[PDB]
Amino acid sequence: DMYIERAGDITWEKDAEVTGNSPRLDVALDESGDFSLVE
Amino acid sequence: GETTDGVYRVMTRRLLGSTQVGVGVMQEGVFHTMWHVTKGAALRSGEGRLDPYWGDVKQDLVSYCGPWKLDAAWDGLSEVQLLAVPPGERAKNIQTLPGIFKTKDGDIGAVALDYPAGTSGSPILDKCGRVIGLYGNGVVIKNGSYVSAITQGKRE
Ligand SMILES: CCn1cnc2ccccc21
Repeated sequence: DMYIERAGDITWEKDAEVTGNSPRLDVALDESGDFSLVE
Repeated sequence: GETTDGVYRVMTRRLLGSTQVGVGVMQEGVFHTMWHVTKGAALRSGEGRLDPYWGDVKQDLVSYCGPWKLDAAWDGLSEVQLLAVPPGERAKNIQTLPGIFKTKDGDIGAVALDYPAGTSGSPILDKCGRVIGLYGNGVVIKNGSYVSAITQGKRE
């Protein structure tokens, strides 16, 4: 029996931590909603 | 139950203790999450019940109480923020420049940030605070790192 609990407002935060790269990938999406890499 | 707009944890008591299986967005009276978080089950909000209204396994999305309301899109140039809500931890904003998933049916923005599976459904936002998609359906690349699509639904 699933339930929800509020965790916060949805707002852009100034000076948030900035990280993560920006890869460009060839992918395929199957009928089950699963992504896979195409090589 | 609580109908206030915002980001919410999705919890279950079926496993050991109380476990966070994902996250969602309440906007305009509709609760939005990824299909793999709830599998389309009904949800509780205090003494109230939220019933599924629309869903699609291939998009990996589901809306409750009404149709999908989120229609903002990544502009393809700007940095965005993942409003990550990890299990047992406070909501935290993480800024990043999305990468791209290239598919036979078009290109999708993607965020290369790795959080626990229970963070699925966390919103990705633009500089106006609009939700441009949900985090948590993606792939594991060459160096073993996780990259999520920026998954967005269609507002009818
Ligand atoms: C490799 C699986 N994985 C890692 N981090 C995640 C976050 C959301 C959904 C799945 C995730």
